Amino acid sequence: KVTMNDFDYLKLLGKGTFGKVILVREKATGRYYAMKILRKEVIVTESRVLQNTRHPFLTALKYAFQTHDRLCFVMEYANGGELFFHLSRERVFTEERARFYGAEIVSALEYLHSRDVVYRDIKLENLMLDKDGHIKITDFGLTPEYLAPEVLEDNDYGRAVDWWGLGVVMYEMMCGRLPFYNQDHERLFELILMEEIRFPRTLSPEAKSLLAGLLKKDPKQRLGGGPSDAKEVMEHRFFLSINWQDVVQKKLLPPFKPQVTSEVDTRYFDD
Repeated sequence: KVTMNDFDYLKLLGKGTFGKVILVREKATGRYYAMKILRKEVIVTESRVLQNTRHPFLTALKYAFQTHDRLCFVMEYANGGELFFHLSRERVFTEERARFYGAEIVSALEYLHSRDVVYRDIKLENLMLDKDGHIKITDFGLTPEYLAPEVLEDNDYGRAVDWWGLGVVMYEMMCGRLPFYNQDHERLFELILMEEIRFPRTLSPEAKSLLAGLLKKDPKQRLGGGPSDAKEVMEHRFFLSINWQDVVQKKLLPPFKPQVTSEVDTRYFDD
């Protein structure tokens, strides 16, 4: 039976209209978890659902307990730093390195959509690497929001919004900047809805193929927006060199290995 006293506080990871995420250390073992603390006063589709959903690339919920005035979710913490971090230390990634990540993500999403669960939060800030270089889709923010257009026009969060998130994420990866990184900012609502996303000339025609498709404004048209869901994305020109079985098996080799001895190495815990 977990309890506040079973953990040591280290640092703040994130705050919010919902609560906050603390970086704590389970006092018994010594392992590190991220504790999501929710005001019972502020608040379902999050808990329970994500508690039993296990997956190589989805962060696992280690313990779940409640206080008399709050809800706590002690969850596993990747110690390979955050993708956003690494990406900025390189401006851009390789159409393969991207692809590596794009594939672990695609796997995570196929799983979730099979369980009839829409992630809603696939975005660069929610991505971290584990001690080995394998992606870990986290559930929180540690940047201009890029909601799917169907979310903007009809507050509609179906499967398709996960693919849009995918696309916007890979686009930043192979391009080093958001589709509309320079135009003001308050221009977003109108841009995302009615502006054609443009791609760098220096981009493999297949990669320009993927994005062009992960970013279709009509969910019905988007790549992965068809009844076949994740298959369209797994079976896209861009993803031929892929062993979708090797993915979920962590069989693939991360094209970059973070610099940490054991998961307990706490170096990527600063800036």
